[PDB]
This record gives sequence, structure tokens and C-alpha cells, in this order.
Amino acid sequence: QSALTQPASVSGSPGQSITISCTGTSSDVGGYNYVSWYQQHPGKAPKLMIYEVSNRPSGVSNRFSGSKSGNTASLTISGLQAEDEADYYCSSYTSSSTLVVFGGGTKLTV
Amino acid sequence: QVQLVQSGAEVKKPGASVKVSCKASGYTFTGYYMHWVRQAPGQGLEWMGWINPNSGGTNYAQKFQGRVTMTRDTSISTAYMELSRLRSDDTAVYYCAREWDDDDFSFDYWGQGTLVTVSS
Amino acid sequence: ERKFEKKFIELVVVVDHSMVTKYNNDSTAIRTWIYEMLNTVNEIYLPFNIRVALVGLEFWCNGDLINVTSTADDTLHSFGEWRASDLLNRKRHDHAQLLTNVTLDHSTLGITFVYGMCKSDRSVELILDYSNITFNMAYIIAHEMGHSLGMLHDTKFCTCGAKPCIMFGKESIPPPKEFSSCSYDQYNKYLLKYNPKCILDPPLRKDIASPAVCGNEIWEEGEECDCGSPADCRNPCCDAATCKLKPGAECGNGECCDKCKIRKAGTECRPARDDCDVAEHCTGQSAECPRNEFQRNGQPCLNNSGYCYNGDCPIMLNQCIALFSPSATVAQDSCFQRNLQGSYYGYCTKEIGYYGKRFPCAPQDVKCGRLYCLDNSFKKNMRCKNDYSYADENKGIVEPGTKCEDGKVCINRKCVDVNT
Ligand SMILES: [Ca+2]
Ligand SMILES: [Ca+2]
Ligand SMILES: [Ca+2]
Repeated sequence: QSALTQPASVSGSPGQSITISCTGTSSDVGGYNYVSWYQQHPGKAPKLMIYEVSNRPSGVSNRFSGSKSGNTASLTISGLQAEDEADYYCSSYTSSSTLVVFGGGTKLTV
Repeated sequence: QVQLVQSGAEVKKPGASVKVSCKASGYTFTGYYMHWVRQAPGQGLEWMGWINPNSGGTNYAQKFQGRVTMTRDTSISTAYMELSRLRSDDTAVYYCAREWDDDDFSFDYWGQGTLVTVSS
Repeated sequence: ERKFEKKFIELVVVVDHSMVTKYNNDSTAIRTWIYEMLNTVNEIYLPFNIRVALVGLEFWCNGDLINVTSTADDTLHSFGEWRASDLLNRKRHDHAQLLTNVTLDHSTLGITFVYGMCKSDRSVELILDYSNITFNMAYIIAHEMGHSLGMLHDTKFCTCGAKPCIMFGKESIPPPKEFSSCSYDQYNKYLLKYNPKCILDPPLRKDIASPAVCGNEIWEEGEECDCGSPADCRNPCCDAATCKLKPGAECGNGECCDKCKIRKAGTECRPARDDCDVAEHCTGQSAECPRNEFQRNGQPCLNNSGYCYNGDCPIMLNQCIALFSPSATVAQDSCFQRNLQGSYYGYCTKEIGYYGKRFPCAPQDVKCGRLYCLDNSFKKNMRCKNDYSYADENKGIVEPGTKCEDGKVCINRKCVDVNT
């Protein structure tokens, strides 16, 4: 699979808050802090949630927040709903032959 | 709005070549790099190189330098990706991810995805 | 901190229809008011060694030519476009200012584009006549014109004389008279970076419309010599209190005349400062140099990298250096295709306002719209950075006369053949 490592699965409750971790080496995530996250529903094309660690494109809810700490970047969701039962992928810029590398993905159950 | 539509699913026996097309509309095709993303069923996302729709220059990932060739058609606003000598590992769905204004290493609009399977 | 080299700004003041009707078409009172505030402005720029010589007045009487609105940005952009389209083509000058009585939103009294001194579309000023006294009026005249020279609003801890300075922006009970120490360095940096060659040459004494006054270091037509204040005149050939030539002298201030005697005819007085800045020779019977002229527009310049346009050699590389970084470079040809979209930043011409029909550029005119410059210093994303803001939209668009392609230059936002 791809280089970035993510937890296999995570579950929560609608009245709770959750965190998803994305990690890599210094060249992958820690150095160039250009990480972005994607959300994919079953059968649909992935949708962009956040980019540049914490920046967020218009048209999505404020419940999605991103942060970076050392080599690990984390995505946090508060107030789980039916929309959050999907797959989340982490992507970061690499100073190597591959321009951008994705994560292994995680499964979220509400 | 920005819309991307791709060709239908294809079934290819191992050793053949597969060519998929991605049609872009609602924006200037030549102004934005067209990346390609490959997803095996049940696995993570894999990246493939980008094609410059204006000059035609292309970059390839280290895993695909000897396999993929990418071609453009500006007068039709379509992009093509060719994958030769298919192997059974190459069962996956393909998206023609586009870049966007505020970031070049993130993709906002994706095609609906075409499925290519390889088996006897 | 430094005695800056002596520069003359040529200013044209336009009075709005609302302003001229307040005085009930009494043009003499308006002229006297303008002369008084401009005398105050010349007084306050004395430490800067910058002189503001009024060249002409425009009276929009019994009519108006632009849609002056309560929104400062809209009317400022409209007046800038009108100025660059008509006034420069009709009257040679360096800076333009509009005087209006229409109240503006958020109680704004004056607004202008920073760093725009020599720019055609971007040397423009808007001022509201909010004061019954000329001193407080010249306050904001000086504030806005200092904005146009690249000086910004005063940052904290830059107070001058334990009193707010001119660049304060907000009103103060006593109107101050001096700039802050944090403004001399900004002016010097503007001079070093943007190189405003358009204000180096003094205007002809015959072109000045302001009445002559002795001691302002400006030589008007009606006076035979003018060296400045009596306490500053170091030239033995004149006395400021008398404001007349010393007996036995033949010259006062000037460029062609030297050693207090008229130089021989044919001697150079205005040397060549650039590739297309052709030198001029003395007429032989006048202390003033002949009017500054340049080579024909369209000659190659700077190692064939560009074409000269009214004495300047504009190239996209220099504009990229000015906008972003000393190491910037014009972006690849692919990014200029973005101007075909007609997006909120990429366009060629647009209607005045925050909203507006932004016309998409022609396929061959893509390089005469926005300017995209590659710069990897700030962040490696956005390979084709551009500068755009609703306040100063025109900044970031290629200047007229820049070389879109071999044998063609961008004239009126269109890539057209040179020497047509
Ligand atoms: Ca001048
Ligand atoms: Ca004088
Ligand atoms: Ca000359």
C-alpha cells in the first residue's frame, strides 16, 4: 500500500467527538506541512474536506478541523451525524519521485 | 459547474493495454493540471502522474514510469491515460482528479470513476 | 536623515460637479482655495525636498463625466480609468486628484492607490472637501499623496514629537505638520525599488498654472529667480528676501545654466538616463533646458527584451520582480490560459464595482490580462501566483506597452502588432 499510515478503524457516537491520525516521515508530512484530507462515500468519488493542514474550502460544515504536531497530522470531527459514515484518506506532498502520496485510509462507523 | 465524465468500464485479459478518457467541461481544460488516481477495490488510493493540457509535458510516479503514457486533445478537451501490459494486480478504479486555484497538491473535482478488471 | 534628490510632481486637480455647485459657480473662490491648500502641501513636503507644482485645473461644470458614487472604491476606479484614458492623452502630468463634495461611506475622506506615482491607471486620488479651513484639508491631501508614494499608515511606536504624525489616518485635535521617522525609510525603499523616473524632471516654468510665490523653491514664469527660503539659499547669485538676481549675475535656478553664467549653445544639459531617453542640448539663450523627449515608441530596449513606450521599457520580468520578490519570474504560458475563464481574478476588462461582468480575454490576448509570476519563496503551492484585491484591482495587470509576443505589445489590453 501507500507510505502514509492511518489507524485501521474508528467508531463513535452522534453525541461525541473523534480524532483520526495521519503520520509519515519528515519528508512526507512533518517537513512540508502540505497535508490534505479526503472523504469518500461508498460508490462515490472522494470529496475534499481540508487542505494545507488547517485550511478548509467553502461549502463544507465547520465540524471538520485539522491540525499538525510534529510528523503526525490529525483530523477531528465533533457532533457525529449520518454523513460521517464514510472513508477518510490522508494525502501529503513528498520531495521525491512521487509528487503526492495518499494514505491507507480508515473506516468510520457512527 | 466543473464536471468530469469518463468512459465505461472495461474488461481486459492480462497482457493487453487499456486506454481511458476523461472529458472536462465548465472550465478551461488547458489551465489546470490533470492528475490521475487509481484505487484498488478495498484498498487505499494510489497516485499516478499529471499531464499538462497546454504543453503536453507529463510526469510519472516511480511505480509507473515504464508503463503509462498520457496524451491530450485540446480541441475536444479530453485527457487520455494508457496502461500497457496489464497485470492481475491492476484491478482498480480510475479517477481523473483535477487541481484547483488555491492548491496544486490537492484535488477538488473528481470524475465518477471507470472500473478496469483483469482476469482469465 | 538624508537630503533626498530634488523631485517635482506635476499635479492636476479636478473639481467634481457637486463641489463646484457648493460655491455657486464662483470659480475664483475655488481657485484661491486650491492655491492655498497646495501652498500648504508644498510647505509640508519641504523636508522631503519634493515639490508639488500645480500644472492645470479641470472644472466639471454643468455636467459630469464619471459616475461618482458614495462608494469610495467604485468612484476611485472609475476616475482612475477615466484619467488614464483621457487626461494623460490630453495633458501631460504625473499625478491627478479629484475634489468632490459627495459624502463617502464609513466617513472616508480620502483614498488612493499606494505605489502608483508613475502608473497610468493607478496614479489617481480622491478627496472629500470636509473642512472649512485649508490646513486640515492639506492634512489629508498630504496623507493620500504620501500613500501614493508608498508610505503606509503609521505603526505604533513611530510617533513623532510625542504627537500623532501625518500618516496617522485617524483625526486628531491639532492637525500635525510632520511625517514620522518610519516614513523616510519607506520613501527611500520606494525610490530604490519602484524607481519613479517620471518625477525626476522639473516642469517648464511656462506650464505652471499656480501663481508665483517667492521662497517655495519653484521657478514660476513671473519671477526671475527663486532659491527658496532666505535662511536656506546657499546660491550667491540671488537673495530670497529680494527674490531678485544678484548684480552681475545672469542666472538663478536651472539645469542648462551653470557657474552662474549661461553656457554655450550645443552643450548637453539633460543627459541620457536610459536606452530610449535621448539627450537634449541647450538652446543657448535660456537657463531652462528644452522639454524632455524620448526616442520613438517601439524601439528595442534592455537587450531586445522589450519595447519602449513613452520613455519607459516595460517588461513582464520587471513587473514580476516589483510585485512579489527580487527573484520572481514570469510564469509558464499554461497559466495565462486561466484568463479565458473570466473568473473573479482572471480577466481583461470588467465593469466598475465589487460585482461586475468580468469579460473573458481573447485566446491571443491571454498574456495582456493578469500577470502570473512564479515564486517559490513564500510557499511551493500555487506555482503561478498573482496579486489581486478589490481595493487595487489594477495592480497585477500588465502595463501598456509590455511585450506580449515578438513584434507585438499589449495596447488597451490587447496584443497588437508593433509599428502598425
Ligand atoms: Ca514629470
Ligand atoms: Ca517661486
Ligand atoms: Ca532627455
